[PDB]
Amino acid sequence: AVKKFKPYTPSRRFMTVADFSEITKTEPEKSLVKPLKKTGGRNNQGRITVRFRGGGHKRLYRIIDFKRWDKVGIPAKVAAIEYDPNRSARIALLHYVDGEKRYIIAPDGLQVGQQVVAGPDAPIQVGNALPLRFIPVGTVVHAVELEPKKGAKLARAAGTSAQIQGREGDYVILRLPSGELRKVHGECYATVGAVGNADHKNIVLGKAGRSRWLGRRPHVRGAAMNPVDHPHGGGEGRAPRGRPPASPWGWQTKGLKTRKRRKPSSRFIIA
Amino acid sequence: KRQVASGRAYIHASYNNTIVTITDPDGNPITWSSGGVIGYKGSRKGTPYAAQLAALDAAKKAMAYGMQSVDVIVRGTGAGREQAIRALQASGLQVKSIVDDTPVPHNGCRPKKK
Amino acid sequence: PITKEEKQKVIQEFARFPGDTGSTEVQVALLTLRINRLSEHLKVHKKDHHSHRGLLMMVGQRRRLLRYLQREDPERYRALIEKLGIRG
Amino acid sequence: KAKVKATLGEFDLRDYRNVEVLKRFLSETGKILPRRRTGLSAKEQRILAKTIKRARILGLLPFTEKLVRK
Amino acid sequence: MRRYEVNIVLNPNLDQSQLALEKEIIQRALENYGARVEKVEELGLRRLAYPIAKDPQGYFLWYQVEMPEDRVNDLARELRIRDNVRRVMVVKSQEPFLANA
RNA sequence: GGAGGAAGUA
RNA sequence: AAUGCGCAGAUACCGGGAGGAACGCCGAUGGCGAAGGCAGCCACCUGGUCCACCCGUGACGCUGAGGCGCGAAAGCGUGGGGAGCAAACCGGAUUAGAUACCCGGGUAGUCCACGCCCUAAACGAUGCGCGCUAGGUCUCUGGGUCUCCUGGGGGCCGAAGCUAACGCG
Ligand SMILES: [Mg+2]
Ligand SMILES: [Mg+2]
Ligand SMILES: [Mg+2]
Ligand SMILES: [Mg+2]
Ligand SMILES: [Mg+2]
Ligand SMILES: [Mg+2]
Ligand SMILES: [Mg+2]
Ligand SMILES: [Mg+2]
Ligand SMILES: [Mg+2]
Ligand SMILES: [Mg+2]
Ligand SMILES: [Mg+2]
Ligand SMILES: [Mg+2]
Ligand SMILES: [Mg+2]
Repeated sequence: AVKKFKPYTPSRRFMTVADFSEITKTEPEKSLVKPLKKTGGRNNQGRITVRFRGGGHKRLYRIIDFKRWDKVGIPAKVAAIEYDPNRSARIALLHYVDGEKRYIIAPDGLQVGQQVVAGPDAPIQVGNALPLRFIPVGTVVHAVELEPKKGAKLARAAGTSAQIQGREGDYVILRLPSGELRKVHGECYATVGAVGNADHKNIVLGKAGRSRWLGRRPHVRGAAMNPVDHPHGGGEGRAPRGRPPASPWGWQTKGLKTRKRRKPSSRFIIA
Repeated sequence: KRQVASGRAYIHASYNNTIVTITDPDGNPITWSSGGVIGYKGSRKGTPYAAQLAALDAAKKAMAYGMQSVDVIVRGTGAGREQAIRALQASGLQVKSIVDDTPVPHNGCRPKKK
Repeated sequence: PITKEEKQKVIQEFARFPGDTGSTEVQVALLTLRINRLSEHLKVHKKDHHSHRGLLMMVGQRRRLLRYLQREDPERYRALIEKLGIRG
Repeated sequence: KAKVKATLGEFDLRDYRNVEVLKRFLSETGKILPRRRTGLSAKEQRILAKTIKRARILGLLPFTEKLVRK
Repeated sequence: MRRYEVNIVLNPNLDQSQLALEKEIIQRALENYGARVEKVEELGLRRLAYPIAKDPQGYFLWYQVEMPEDRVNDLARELRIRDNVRRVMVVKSQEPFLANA
């Protein structure tokens, strides 16, 4: 589900590109309340917070709906499968019989014109969103509210899924793409299905621009820096990480459970 | 956990030992004994004699709570099989069920080279 | 799959005189139905390499009667090829 | 110790429900009795197990009754 | 458009409201799939051998129908969801066979 | 009678 | 026996839950396919063969160099899955030593989708097709008013004949 090329150049011997055998012939985003303005790659003091970021391309945001609890009992029709450059998945422009138009992450096996509805009484066909106290066990499900009525904050990149392992009181057991089993409320809205574009990990960027075209600048490595900048200030030659593998600010990056320990959320997890 | 009189037993006879235990009609266990807890070790653990001695240690501390008649659910295939039953069929606690639940599969889990 | 109507509808449209249930004209146009119907099977079940063999038998079987017609009567050959569009 | 087969009358062996016509095809544990114990024929047994297994799915028949007194 | 036999087992610990709520969930389904309802052998509860959903009792149902094959296996998809239902099996019209004739 | 599916060491 | 596990609560138990592979009896000496191979149940699609009906075509048949397709297990590439088993690796023990058989762990792999190698004790070490040459005997599968006749298969002794024999029949 990718498009390799022929080696008329270097780079484009191995580069692969994604599947558009499912995007609705389209290009234009219905410039309603959807497209917004953009920004850049540091902070509010002008000091690079996350390093090795910038450049890239002009992108336009697409207002995605994660709060699928404001259109309960008001069905909707999937209209179109669109590209979004701000997420690994694609998006879906879907039409509501109300006359409204909105956006949802694109799940698997999602067809066009296919009824899709939010609500506790909605069916299990992929696309529909509802609380988890209602979604049965062993169900592929994505876009989860961690806490009720905050928005989908779990499982929403390409190909990601999540099962349902069983109910416990007003709380539900969830398996995330990581591998944690977390207590989440049962009244947290999640949509059913597995996110689309499960082939994103299979792509190949082939060259160096495709790094730069995606904002991700080139990543210099510590063994080349000077001990003013990095611990591993590889002085003479490719001398080694003179113990022990670490980060520009000093903390080792080899197996340091950096997660907080005296944290309330730890009560709700089983790693 | 509670001091009762009715109960249930349990036997597990490996090719090399015969660990046995006992409990109540519920599931809460109280006592157990083995070819080691009798005192033997090594390949002597699989000697039916030793196995016959294991149920004895089990036969006691049950009575040390006040049992009367118990149930016997065997689970295994070795040679400490009957030597616990005969040890348990005649010990002081009459039986009401000579059950066998030896775990026989349906050819699912491929075994070691043995 | 195959119904009765799928049979005689073809047959009477080829039975070169009524009563003809099986002639080299009919045989082909009765295999050629299954072939054209069986090939669109092996399109989805592309891994059924166990049914793919009988087709080559079915095809190669049909390979021979056309070699009988074209041998004996030229005139009935292409006059049957044009009816179903066969062999290219 | 005899067999069965003729013990029963006109029973539809393709009927995956008349359990009272089957629970004596099961030995004292659930294991289907073999042809050598049911007088059946070749075809007769095959058609039977396919229903025995069927009937075993609807919750009617067991797979392993525990073995009492050996 | 062939004749199949459907089989439906159901929880017992429920009232004839639910117990009849679900029965229509069956009925107004075969219509949505186009089944010629021929009979029904609502034999009823049976005390199962082994437990299913750790319950040994189940309300049995039955439905010999004549539905198309071009819409069959997708059916139990609509059936095997209702967690009140936890045992479904569909079997072709096995036409009867002689024994001890 | 033929046929099918328990040894320590140079 | 030891490595190993185990006072930090195991081995055995009861309740709950997760996750994978593979289907006990039936099951056999049986069936199916060209071979490789194929074993829970249900269903959708699908190939091959066989029996009777006295209907049709009327030699259209057989083999088949080259070609094309399939092809156990192992191995490979890319993504997964991974309960059990387990090459390589480590330790325990036997030993004259043990780079092994016995044991404690254990990665790849065995599982799934796609695309490759295409190899063999691929063996019935028996190419396919047809005709004729005694029988007896259990069995799988059709048919026919039936411990009877007939068609297709798998086993078992054996007529004549063949072989160096074993043996085939
Ligand atoms: Mg380049
Ligand atoms: Mg920054
Ligand atoms: Mg860059
Ligand atoms: Mg870079
Ligand atoms: Mg670098
Ligand atoms: Mg430098
Ligand atoms: Mg192992
Ligand atoms: Mg039937
Ligand atoms: Mg019958
Ligand atoms: Mg211990
Ligand atoms: Mg390796
Ligand atoms: Mg390769
Ligand atoms: Mg002659």
